Amino acid sequence: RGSVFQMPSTPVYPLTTTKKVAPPTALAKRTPEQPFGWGSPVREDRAWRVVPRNFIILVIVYLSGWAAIKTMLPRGGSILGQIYGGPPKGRLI
Amino acid sequence: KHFFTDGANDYVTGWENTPPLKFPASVMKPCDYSMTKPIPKHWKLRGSGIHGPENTDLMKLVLWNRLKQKRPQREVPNINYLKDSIRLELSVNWWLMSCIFLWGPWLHWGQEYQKVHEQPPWAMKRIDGLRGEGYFTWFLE
Amino acid sequence: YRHWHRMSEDDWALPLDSMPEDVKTLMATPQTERGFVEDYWYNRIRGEATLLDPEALPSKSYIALARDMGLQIVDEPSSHMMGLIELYEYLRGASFVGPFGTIENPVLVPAVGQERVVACTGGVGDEEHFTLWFRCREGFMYRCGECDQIFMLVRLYYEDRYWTQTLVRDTFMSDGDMFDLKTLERVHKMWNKDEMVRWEVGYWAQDYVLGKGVLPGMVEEHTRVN
Amino acid sequence: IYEGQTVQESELIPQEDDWVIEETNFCLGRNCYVRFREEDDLARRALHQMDSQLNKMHTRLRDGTVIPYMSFHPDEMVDRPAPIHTFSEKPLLKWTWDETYEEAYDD
Amino acid sequence: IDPTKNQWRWCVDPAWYGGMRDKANMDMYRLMVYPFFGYALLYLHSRFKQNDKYNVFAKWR
Amino acid sequence: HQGTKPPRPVSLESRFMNQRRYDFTWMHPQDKFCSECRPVELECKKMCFDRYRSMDYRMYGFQRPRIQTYYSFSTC
Amino acid sequence: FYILVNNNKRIGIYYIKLSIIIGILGIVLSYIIRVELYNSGNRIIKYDNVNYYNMVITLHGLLMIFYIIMPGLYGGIPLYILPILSVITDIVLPRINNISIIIVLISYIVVINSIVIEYNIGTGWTLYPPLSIIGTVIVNMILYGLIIIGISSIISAINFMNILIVIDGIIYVYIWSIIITSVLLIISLPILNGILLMILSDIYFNSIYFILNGDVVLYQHLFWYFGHPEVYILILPAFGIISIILSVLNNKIIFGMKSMILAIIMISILGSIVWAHHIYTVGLELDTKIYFNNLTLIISIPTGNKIYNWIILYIGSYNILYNGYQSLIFSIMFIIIFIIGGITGIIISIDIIDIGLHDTYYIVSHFHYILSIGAVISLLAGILLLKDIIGYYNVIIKINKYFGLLLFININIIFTPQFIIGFNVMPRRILEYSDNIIVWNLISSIGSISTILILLSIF
Amino acid sequence: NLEDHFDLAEYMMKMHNPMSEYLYWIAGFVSGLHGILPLLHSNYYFSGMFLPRDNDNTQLCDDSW
Amino acid sequence: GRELPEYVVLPHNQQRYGRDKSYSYFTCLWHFPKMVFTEKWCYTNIMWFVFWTGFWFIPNYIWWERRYAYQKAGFHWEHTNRKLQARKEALGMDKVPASGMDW
Amino acid sequence: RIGGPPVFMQFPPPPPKEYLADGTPKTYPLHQPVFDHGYTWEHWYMTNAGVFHTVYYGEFAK
Ligand SMILES: CCCCCCCCCCCCCCCCCC(=O)OC[C@H](COP(=O)([O-])OCC(O)COP(=O)([O-])OC[C@@H](COC(=O)CCCCCCCCCCCCCCCCC)OC(=O)CCCCCCCCCCCCCCCCC)OC(=O)CCCCCCCCCCCCCCCCC
Ligand SMILES: CCCCCCCCCCCCCCCCCC(=O)OC[C@H](COP(=O)([O-])OCC(O)COP(=O)([O-])OC[C@@H](COC(=O)CCCCCCCCCCCCCCCCC)OC(=O)CCCCCCCCCCCCCCCCC)OC(=O)CCCCCCCCCCCCCCCCC
Ligand SMILES: CCCCCCCCCCCCCCCCCC(=O)OC[C@H](COP(=O)([O-])OCC(O)COP(=O)([O-])OC[C@@H](COC(=O)CCCCCCCCCCCCCCCCC)OC(=O)CCCCCCCCCCCCCCCCC)OC(=O)CCCCCCCCCCCCCCCCC
Ligand SMILES: CCCCCCCCCCCCCCCCCC(=O)OC[C@H](COP(=O)([O-])OCC(O)COP(=O)([O-])OC[C@@H](COC(=O)CCCCCCCCCCCCCCCCC)OC(=O)CCCCCCCCCCCCCCCCC)OC(=O)CCCCCCCCCCCCCCCCC
Ligand code: HEA
Ligand code: HEA
Ligand SMILES: CCCCCCCC/C=C\CCCCCCCC(=O)OC[C@H](COP(=O)(O)OCCN)OC(=O)CCCCCCC/C=C/CCCCCCCC
Ligand SMILES: CCCCCCCC/C=C\CCCCCCCC(=O)O[C@H](COC(=O)CCCCCCC/C=C/CCCCCCCC)COP(=O)(O)OCCN
Ligand SMILES: [O-][O-]
Ligand SMILES: [Cu+2]
Ligand SMILES: [K+]
Ligand SMILES: [Zn+2]
Repeated sequence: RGSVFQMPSTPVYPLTTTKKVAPPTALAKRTPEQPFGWGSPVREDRAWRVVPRNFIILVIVYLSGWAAIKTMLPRGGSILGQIYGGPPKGRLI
Repeated sequence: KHFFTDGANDYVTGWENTPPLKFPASVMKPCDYSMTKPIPKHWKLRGSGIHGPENTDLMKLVLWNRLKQKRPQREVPNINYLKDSIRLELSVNWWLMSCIFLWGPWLHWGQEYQKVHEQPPWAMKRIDGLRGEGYFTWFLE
Repeated sequence: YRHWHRMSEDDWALPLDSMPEDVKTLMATPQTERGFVEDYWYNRIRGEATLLDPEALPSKSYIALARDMGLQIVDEPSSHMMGLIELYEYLRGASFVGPFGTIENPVLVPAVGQERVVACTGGVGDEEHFTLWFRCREGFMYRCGECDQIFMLVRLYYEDRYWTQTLVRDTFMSDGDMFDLKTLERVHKMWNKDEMVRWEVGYWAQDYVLGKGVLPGMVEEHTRVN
Repeated sequence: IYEGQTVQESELIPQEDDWVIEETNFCLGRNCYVRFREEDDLARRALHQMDSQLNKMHTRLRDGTVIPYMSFHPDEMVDRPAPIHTFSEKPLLKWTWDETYEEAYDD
Repeated sequence: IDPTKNQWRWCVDPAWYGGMRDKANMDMYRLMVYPFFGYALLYLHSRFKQNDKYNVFAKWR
Repeated sequence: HQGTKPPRPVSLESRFMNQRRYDFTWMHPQDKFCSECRPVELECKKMCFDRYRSMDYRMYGFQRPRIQTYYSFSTC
Repeated sequence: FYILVNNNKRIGIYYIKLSIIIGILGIVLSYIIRVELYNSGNRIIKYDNVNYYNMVITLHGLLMIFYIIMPGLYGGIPLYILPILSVITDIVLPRINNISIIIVLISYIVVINSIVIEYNIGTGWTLYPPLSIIGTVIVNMILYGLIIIGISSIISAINFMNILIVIDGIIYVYIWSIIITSVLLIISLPILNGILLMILSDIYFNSIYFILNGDVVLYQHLFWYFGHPEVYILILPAFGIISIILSVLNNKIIFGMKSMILAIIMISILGSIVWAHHIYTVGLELDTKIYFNNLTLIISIPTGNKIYNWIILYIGSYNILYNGYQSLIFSIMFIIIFIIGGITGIIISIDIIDIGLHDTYYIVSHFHYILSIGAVISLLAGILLLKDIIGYYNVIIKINKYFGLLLFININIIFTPQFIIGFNVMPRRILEYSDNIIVWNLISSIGSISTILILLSIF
Repeated sequence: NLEDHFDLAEYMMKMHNPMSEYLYWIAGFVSGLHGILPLLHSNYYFSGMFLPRDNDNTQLCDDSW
Repeated sequence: GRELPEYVVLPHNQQRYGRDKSYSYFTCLWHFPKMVFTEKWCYTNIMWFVFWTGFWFIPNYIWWERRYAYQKAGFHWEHTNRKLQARKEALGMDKVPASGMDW
Repeated sequence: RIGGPPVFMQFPPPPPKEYLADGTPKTYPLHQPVFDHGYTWEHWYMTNAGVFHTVYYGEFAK
């Protein structure tokens, strides 16, 4: 609902027009096993699984890419150097 | 005003030392009992006598400072207050206008003159054979 | 007070979602057994039921009217306790200035514990001396060694508890006749008909009495997504 | 500058001819290092220390009023040694003025 | 909404309002204490060696 | 204007000009790239990078003509 | 916990504990000096290792000022009693208070580690360039310590200034001393940081501020612009302690409270605009020298008022009260000692007299009487006054007339001869000297070894 | 709790373990060594002797010892 | 809500603790070393601190020693130059393509 | 503020006292030694105990 200071101009409650069965939380009461939150439906906690998974992937990609550059490409002053820092093609040293 | 001051510009809590002038003195008045007439000797002290909420005016000041925080509509200030609230903003905007429409034209003119005559139009021409633009702010020479 | 922050939204009213869902038991609970949220809604439901019944107000005595709204009638004992509470609260962030203390009228030093640190600055003008700090403990009439000002400690204590607004209410307010749920229903039908709900607390309260989600639109009102 | 409280002549007149200044000793007694008992554990030694505070002592006058331990600064008002949380209740600095309001009195 | 159910505000320090998350963050940095000591000790060795301070006796032997 | 800044006369090394007590290495304490060049002396670094490239050590920059790159602000 | 504690009173103890620990290294460095100066010729430092002596004097000066006395007087006692003298419960910024003491320790570890690992060379505690910028990496390490120490000082100054917002009582004289010291730090520290960065720029970034066509005297102005306020930042907290001790132990209201407060304020204002009396011999303009000399003498006027106000506090106190307490003796000793140090300061304020006495041991004795005796004794006196509140034990210092007498006699033996040596003349920052100055240097050396022995008796 | 009333209650109530004091004194002792040990090390490094003999850098009589 | 007795009788009969015995000025010279070498909690902490400080010192030590030797041998471009010169001698060519590039 | 940190709380009672098997009260470490020597002097000093009081502080040789 939100704050108590926001209200409809005309206070009207809709007469239920559908026959949909009431959701369980709409009729739930406080219980000893659920002292709080009984009015809200249960939801999956994706953050507990996605955060550590995504972090590991990024670290693996970050480290693996860094290792590959320093091994496959020739020695250079910086990463950009090792990619584009070579002499022009056909320039013998 | 931008800066917060406990005494005058107290927007964090909204506390005001005195009530609004709208209220009649009978309804509410500033907390001033300096003019209280001498107490008769036969009167006896019941309360603490300590400055605080036992005094009616202070109690009403505390009550109003809490209950004024909800009001149906805005208490519109006059244009003088509104001007003062954004005095810096308006003045900085006019300063930007001055830079574009006053400084810009004559600065452009000076550079064009400098191109042709080797020195800005507001500088004495040299006869010493040194090359280059030279100074810009002539009065600081 | 000056040292309090801005009023919160809850300082004015509570959201209806905080109404206890077991209204039938709420209106039968003694005042001493009601918590802060339970007491708030007991007074609001019972108070607004009497105020939204205009035809009965003129015949209702001020004692009964005050009881229905949950307002405490003032008496010298309750007034004394409340007055010292506000004085203690005011002194939390305000200066301590008053008349010179004497044996007949000692300086009152409110405290919750058995001790509070106090300073004596003497009289006015030339009689004012340097601050002399001392520990004001209960049960002694303290006398400044320099100006001979008399101090005394006043303790906000009552039956293993310290004075509070709720404590004063419980000690002195007496529960009246048990609230009748018929009045709730009668006033509910007065101001709530054919989809118009001008008495919304009663509409929710009546719905809880009938269980939950019985009245029109209440199932949709109680269904939330998160 | 401060030169003591002002005194009027009438205030010096005694009600008896044998009145002399009271000879009450303001030496609180003989003290030394606080001596704990080996049997007392940490909690009970704390109680012992709290019962040896000089700033909780006073001298009772002949009229029942007491002149307490007093100090120029509040540093001498906390328990010795200083506890973790000292001023739970704000110390009150008492000022005096001649202003008064009618609500405080009753006729 | 009940005022007496928020006592964790003053019973618990703000740095640990987050429960296990705040404690875990504190515990993680604790694990780095000895790795830091080895790292810091190496820097002292690096400077000590580069200044030829290990050859104090070999210099005059 | 900066993209086509006119060249200026090479500075004559005066009495107190170009004084050095030690090489420039604060940018690269361990690598010590371009120890003789100043931190933003591009022309000196270009010739220094060329030496490193001629020594089989890659370095990034100073290889594309300014008029053949985007955002140069030097095109006719 | 021990490191996580935010309690200001605990942190105050940590400041006192850390200052004593660092004090041992400072005392060791001081002891190395007087042993070497016992007679002409090398005694404990090889001629081929003269660089070490320059490091000893450089660290002795730095550690004692920034790591020992300043934390003790500005960090230790204030963090313990200042929130108590105010009616408030704890310090305004608790977390900042914790990090400040930790910062001081880390900077100390960096400094001492640099002794062990880096080559040992010295440039004086004033770090005058170009000598400071042509040295080895130990100078770089010392700069990091000072900058790090500067961070702790400024944040601690911010902490004390916030007491004005929350103070629920009267601003006592002691509180004023800390507040004004904080003001001096706020205005002087940023100037110090700026010039120190320039020293780093020359050392580490190939800057040329301190080579030909760059005025080296530029450093002296900016450094001493902070340098002299620093000495006044050290002493002002000591003045606050003396005011409390004298009033409390004599049961006498502080006389001329407002005069005392205004004297502290006046000293800070004057102390911020007299820095160039450290630069008399560099060849400043005639009018410039006259200005600084004239304003430097004016600092005695407010400082004199405080001295006299202190004297009347002790005069007339009850005879029945025992006057042999160590705290009272130290407070009285401070007045006697400070007058000696201040008077010699006025003598060397006259620039023509200073021409002969600059960079001589007369200047050493001048600031030792004020700092090594006066400030230390004030810090000792304050700690002794708060012994019951602090609660430390296992020492015999509260009633020990032998310690007070022996300390006073022996410290005077160390530094009185150094005044005489100044006219002889012996330069400062010197390891060898002519054979005809041995007698006075020998007497001071005997004084130094004696003082160290006395410290062992307190335990 | 009564045990938590006083800061550093064990020390103030005179029950603390003496090891805490020993560490404090040891820490101070180690701080002092930072002035003496590098002196000895530096002397040997530049001279080959831990400490000089008094006036060994000046001309000495034949019988001097 | 917890219920506790006014007192408890311990199972053992040893008076382990009490007033500290009178000591001299140099009592610490033997008592302190005794604690270090005789108290379990003392030398266990010392060994724990020494072992782990040294444990993490090794990997840092190995890395720096290799790095330090490499740096003394020359700059990065000097190391590549020597390989380039070795490659030229192997092929006998005066000029050869750079690493990662073909003829 | 309801529910905030109380301005005053009473100390809970101390933990139960400990007795040995034979009934002797258990002692705890106490750093107040009784030094052994032949000196028995007692020095007393009138000490400031605030502004209006004193205390006769004694130092005992033992
Ligand atoms: C079509 C689509 C196509 C898509 C394509 C997508 C492609 C994606 C590719 C992704 C992969 C990228 C890989 C490269 C990443 C960069 C890595 C790197 O080099 O960074 C540093 C790099 C320079 O390094 P470098 O020269 O390349 O490397 C030299 C080597 O390090 C040489 O080594 P060295 O020995 O000289 O170095 C000294 C050594 C020093 O080493 C030592 O001192 C230690 C040695 C012994 C240790 C042994 C163990 C003992 C115990 C040690 C304890 C230590 C701690 C102690 C306590 C504290 C004190 C130390 O230093 C290190 O070891 C360095 C690392 C240290 C650790 C730092 C922390 C890293 C953590 C990362 C992960 C997070 C945590 C994971 C936790 C996991 C938990 C499950 O610097 C910069 O990057 C500077 C520029 C700033 C960033 C610029 C970003 C630009 C982004 C461009 C975006 C383009 C967008 C285009 C859009 C176009 C749209 C059209
Ligand atoms: C030639 C062409 C080129 C020209 C170039 C010019 C370059 C100027 C560079 C300036 C850089 C920017 C600085 C300001 C940035 C913020 C601007 C801003 O927001 O303005 C609008 C805004 C207007 O406020 P408002 O409330 O809307 O006012 C409405 C109306 O204007 C009516 O307002 P109202 O009159 O009703 O009063 C309300 C308002 C009025 O205040 C303002 O509005 C302030 C406006 C200042 C603007 C800047 C003008 C230049 C100031 C020069 C000051 C020189 C100090 C002395 C130096 C001596 C050197 C030897 O009050 C406050 O806001 C209070 C602020 C807190 C003040 C704290 C002062 C601490 C220092 C006190 C003196 C210490 C020395 C004592 C010596 C004696 C000892 C016995 O200003 C603020 O709110 C700013 C306040 C926060 C920043 C304060 C910074 C204080 C710094 C203190 C330094 C102390 C150093 C001491 C040692 C020095 C020697 C060693
Ligand atoms: C037969 C021969 C005949 C020969 C005939 C010859 C004829 C000769 C004619 C000569 C005429 C001379 C006239 C003299 C009398 C003048 C009388 C007069 O009106 O005086 C007052 C008049 C104005 O004063 P006023 O009455 O006080 O102003 C009224 C205000 O409204 C007061 O109200 P307010 O205080 O409320 O004002 C607003 C205020 C309200 O304040 C607030 O809201 C509160 C907060 C204030 C503090 C602000 C803190 C900082 C704010 C941060 C924001 C910054 C934004 C910009 C950021 C920029 C980033 C790059 O806020 C501001 O104003 C400040 C904020 C606005 C933006 C600030 C921008 C930065 C300013 C600082 C830098 C300035 C230098 C820039 C240089 C260029 C760029 C580098 O003064 C002048 O105009 C100055 C006199 C100039 C004399 C020049 C004489 C030499 C030139 C002679 C030329 C002709 C010679 C030709 C040859 C002849 C040969 C024969
Ligand atoms: C200027 C001087 C003259 C001043 C005169 C004026 C003085 C006036 C009075 C001033 C009073 C100020 C206020 C005082 C308030 C005191 C409050 C208090 O007591 O608080 C309680 C506080 C703690 O008591 P608590 O509450 O029971 O704490 C329980 C613990 O938290 C928990 O218990 P726990 O057992 O679990 O504890 C953990 C324990 C765990 O314990 C153990 O495991 C111990 C194991 C035994 C280790 C023993 C050391 C072994 C050393 C071996 C060395 C081998 C060398 C081989 C050489 C070979 C050469 C060939 O420790 C640790 O785990 C960490 C220890 C870290 C700190 C110690 C660091 C030591 C130095 C390390 C140096 C490293 C150098 C590396 C350099 C490398 C460079 C590359 O007390 C202390 O901390 C002791 C304070 C003692 C002084 C009190 C004041 C007395 C009056 C002053 C006396 C004079 C002092 C003179 C200075 C010292 C001279 C040397
Ligand atoms: C706490 C430290 C401290 C304090 C308080 C002072 C206080 C003063 N100092 Fe000091 N000073 C130092 C620390 C201190 N100084 C240090 C460390 C150096 C050397 C830095 C270095 O080179 O490394 C130094 C150096 C120094 C120099 C020489 C700088 C140089 O060329 O090298 C001078 C010159 O005038 C000086 C003057 C003064 C004066 C005039 C005061 C005044 O505040 C003293 C005023 C006090 C009195 C005068 C006594 C009390 C008053 C009266 C008894 C009555 C009135 C008296 C008269 C009117 C004469 N000081
Ligand atoms: C606070 C600062 C301080 C303190 C205490 C001291 C104390 C002492 N100092 Fe000094 N000294 C300086 C600051 C200090 N010094 C400075 C800034 C220089 C100039 C540096 C330079 O040349 O660049 C200097 C220079 C200096 C020199 C000149 C070096 C040279 O030019 O060659 C000498 C020579 O003997 C010397 C000796 C001493 C002696 C013998 C003591 C002491 O032994 C005197 C007696 C003191 C004790 C016996 C110890 C007492 C205990 C404490 C001081 C710690 C107390 C701690 C707490 C209470 C927490 N000092
Ligand atoms: C994802 C990547 C994002 C990157 C981009 C966004 C982030 C940018 C962050 C801010 C960058 C600010 C850089 C500030 C330093 C600029 C350096 C610079 O320009 O210096 C050169 C400039 C002028 O030099 P010349 O070349 O001679 O000019 C001639 C003109 N042709 O000034 C200088 O030389 C002075 C250099 C001062 C550098 C100070 C920067 C701090 C460096 C600290 C190093 C400390 C190392 C020691 C160990 C401690 C480590 C903390
Ligand atoms: C929005 C806030 C802005 C605040 C800005 C504040 C700016 C100032 C901050 C402090 C720095 C002051 C500038 C430094 C001045 C140095 C001048 C100097 O060294 O010059 C002397 C000469 O200087 C003098 O004569 C000394 C004058 C003293 C200047 C002091 C200025 C700063 C004073 C700050 C004190 C604190 C504030 C007091 C406020 C009022 C108190 C009532 C050198 O002379 P010679 O080498 O012989 O050369 C002469 C020609 N060859
Ligand atoms: O510095 O005096
Ligand atoms: Cu100075
Ligand atoms: K010598
Ligand atoms: Zn009084």
